[PDB]
Amino acid sequence: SPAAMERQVPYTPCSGLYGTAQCCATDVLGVADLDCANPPATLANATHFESTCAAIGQRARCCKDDVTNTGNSFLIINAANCQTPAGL
Repeated sequence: SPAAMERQVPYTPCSGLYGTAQCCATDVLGVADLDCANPPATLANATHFESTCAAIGQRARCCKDDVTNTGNSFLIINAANCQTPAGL
């Protein structure tokens, strides 16, 4: 039972470098860039957004360019630009 219904553990995935968590959908053969789209929701923890991405077969990543842009949603970026969070 959620006896911790009154306690909420804070969990922030990536900050400063990318500051934006999301799922990067890799390509098939023409790999080079991954379609990463910002997932609007309250990431309860790591296993939460880690699975939210793996749902379709993706993974939790962190990229840039989605900080200085209020409209940070869908972007076209390099796979290297999105580095997996440490400890994930």
